[PDB]
Amino acid sequence: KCPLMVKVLDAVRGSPAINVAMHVFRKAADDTWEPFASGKTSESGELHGLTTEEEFVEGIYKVEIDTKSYWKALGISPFHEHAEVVFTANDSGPRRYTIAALLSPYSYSTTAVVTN
Amino acid sequence: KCPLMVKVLDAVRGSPAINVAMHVFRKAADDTWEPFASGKTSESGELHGLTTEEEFVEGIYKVEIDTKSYWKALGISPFHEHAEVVFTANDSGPRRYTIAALLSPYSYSTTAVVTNP
Amino acid sequence: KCPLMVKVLDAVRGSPAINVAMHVFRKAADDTWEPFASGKTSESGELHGLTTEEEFVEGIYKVEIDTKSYWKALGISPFHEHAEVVFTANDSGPRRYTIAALLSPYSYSTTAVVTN
Amino acid sequence: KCPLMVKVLDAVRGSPAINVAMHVFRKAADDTWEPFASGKTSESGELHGLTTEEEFVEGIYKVEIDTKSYWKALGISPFHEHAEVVFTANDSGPRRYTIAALLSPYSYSTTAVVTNP
Ligand SMILES: O=C(O[C@@H]1Cc2c(O)cc(O)cc2O[C@@H]1c1cc(O)c(O)c(O)c1)c1cc(O)c(O)c(O)c1
Ligand SMILES: O=C(O[C@@H]1Cc2c(O)cc(O)cc2O[C@@H]1c1cc(O)c(O)c(O)c1)c1cc(O)c(O)c(O)c1
Ligand SMILES: O=C(O[C@@H]1Cc2c(O)cc(O)cc2O[C@@H]1c1cc(O)c(O)c(O)c1)c1cc(O)c(O)c(O)c1
Ligand SMILES: O=C(O[C@@H]1Cc2c(O)cc(O)cc2O[C@@H]1c1cc(O)c(O)c(O)c1)c1cc(O)c(O)c(O)c1
Ligand SMILES: O=C(O[C@@H]1Cc2c(O)cc(O)cc2O[C@@H]1c1cc(O)c(O)c(O)c1)c1cc(O)c(O)c(O)c1
Ligand SMILES: O=C(O[C@@H]1Cc2c(O)cc(O)cc2O[C@@H]1c1cc(O)c(O)c(O)c1)c1cc(O)c(O)c(O)c1
Repeated sequence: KCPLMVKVLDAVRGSPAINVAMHVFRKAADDTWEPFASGKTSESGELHGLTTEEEFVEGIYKVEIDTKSYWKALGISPFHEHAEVVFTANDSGPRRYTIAALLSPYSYSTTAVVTN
Repeated sequence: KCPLMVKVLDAVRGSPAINVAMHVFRKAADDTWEPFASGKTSESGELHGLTTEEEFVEGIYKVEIDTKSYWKALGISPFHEHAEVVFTANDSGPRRYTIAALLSPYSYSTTAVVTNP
Repeated sequence: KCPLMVKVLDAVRGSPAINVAMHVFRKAADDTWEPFASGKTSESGELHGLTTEEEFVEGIYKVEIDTKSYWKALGISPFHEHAEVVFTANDSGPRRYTIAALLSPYSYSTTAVVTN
Repeated sequence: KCPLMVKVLDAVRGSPAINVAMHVFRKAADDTWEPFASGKTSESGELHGLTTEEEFVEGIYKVEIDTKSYWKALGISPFHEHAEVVFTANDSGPRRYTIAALLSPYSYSTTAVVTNP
């Protein structure tokens, strides 16, 4: 019953991206970003436990993934400072979100799988 | 001659993404995002002439593509509010940057092609 | 202990792609493709049980995914006849392979996560 | 004037993919793949002049990009043998096709942009 999960893959090595830091924010009434949650990806390239179904209310959310530090650790100079995923959550009721990020040094793709 | 251009494709239609609004910011000394340029893509899904070789100094830049408005205009309710590409530019000297975005309602990818003038 | 798994996602709807047919082949001595396994994706957009670690020997493999029939079922005329993933398997010993395909009507991406 | 072109980008380097070999086939009446055209990408990662508006009749075509040789030449051992794009062309009348491929060692994406002459 985890409603927000993030999965990061490394397209160069073909493996999960481990130890990728990410920060999750929610848009405040004053249109600024308020810190919500944070963590680092597991050995499976995943991050769970960001929030509970109860705390995860309708809102605009941002997931910032520190892709630059990941590549620098591997000795590669990347293009992006980080990867941002910005989205409206739960506007039609509660959903479970899996955000996937696929990383290359000069390119990334992000996809959402949203289920009921 | 143009140091920063953006190309946007539509993965649903198999076509350039037309009339996609974009905003560019540059990070100021104070750590805030200062507006830097804007525009919309043409019939070829491209936006050129955002800045000049002389004005586009070293800095951290953000290109914000209003993908949500793009999809809504087509009657589609997509996942993302927008697509944002944040990068340091010109730190090892001047380069030409092409930012390419490929859009689907629930997914997008972005790639940079960076070449030495 | 499943060594070859395929996961298909729909980038338009943001959901697993369910009931996508796929066929798996291995390159024969006579450089032709020999049928190996087949199936359709589950409600989770996944296909397992294609092979066992014992039967999955070093070889060149092809996974053909019938993306065209999937889109036609949804009333969309797609570009590709199907998506092909062609790769050498197990050349350095046994690995577990997860092949992911992300589908849009005029674009697809494929990624491999290979673990030990 | 050119009805079929291919653009290949390198997602590791942030650059066009140069000297990528490609082979195109067309499905024959007998269900076999008959060789149709070939070439390599230029310095701009593009391959043009594969066929002519007149020769590129309705059919099922396959573009096979030798991504494995590309990566090996760079010292990298990638996952795929090649990238293959199989599609029906010109079934609703003549169109112009651009096949775009974005390459990483363990991932690639391919997109078609199809426009009406
Ligand atoms: O400490 C804030 O962020 C932390 C530092 C930081 C940064 O330096 C640059 C950046 O790209 C992201 C970033 O995330 C950090 C962060 C820390 C957390 O503990 C956290 O829960 C989070 O969501 C994120 C913060 C505080 C704020 O009060 C605030 O309004 C805000 O927008 C942000
Ligand atoms: O009508 C457009 O597509 C069709 C309607 C549609 C939709 O309502 C919601 C959605 O999730 C997907 C979607 O795909 C439809 C579609 C139908 C086709 O026959 C087709 O070949 C195709 O590429 C696609 C269209 C036009 C456009 O001009 C456009 O840019 C675009 O992205 C899409
Ligand atoms: O956003 C600012 O203006 C516009 C409104 C707007 C918005 O409502 C939401 C959003 O996602 C983006 C956004 O971009 C707009 C914008 C317009 C421009 O003409 C422009 O050059 C630009 O950089 C951007 C802005 C930002 C700022 O950070 C700022 O300090 C300021 O004075 C102004
Ligand atoms: O029956 C063969 O394939 C089946 C029909 C078929 C097709 O018509 C077009 C196409 O794109 C793919 C395709 O896969 C089918 C198939 C069926 C299976 O049961 C299977 O295990 C498999 O791998 C795949 C076959 C037999 C052969 O003897 C053979 O050499 C071969 O290459 C293929
Ligand atoms: O040396 C090239 O990259 C570096 C070496 C390398 C490798 O040995 C294996 C691998 O898995 C990835 C890889 O990334 C390296 C890399 C280093 C950088 O500093 C960098 O900015 C970058 O984009 C990347 C190179 C040159 C190229 O000309 C090229 O086309 C290419 O794709 C790559
Ligand atoms: O592959 C044929 O020639 C070349 C060798 C070759 C290969 O070893 C492996 C592979 O992945 C692709 C491949 O393409 C080659 C090829 C060369 C060309 O000049 C060409 O126009 C073409 O379509 C293709 C071929 C295929 C056939 O199906 C065929 O009937 C034939 O007579 C010949």
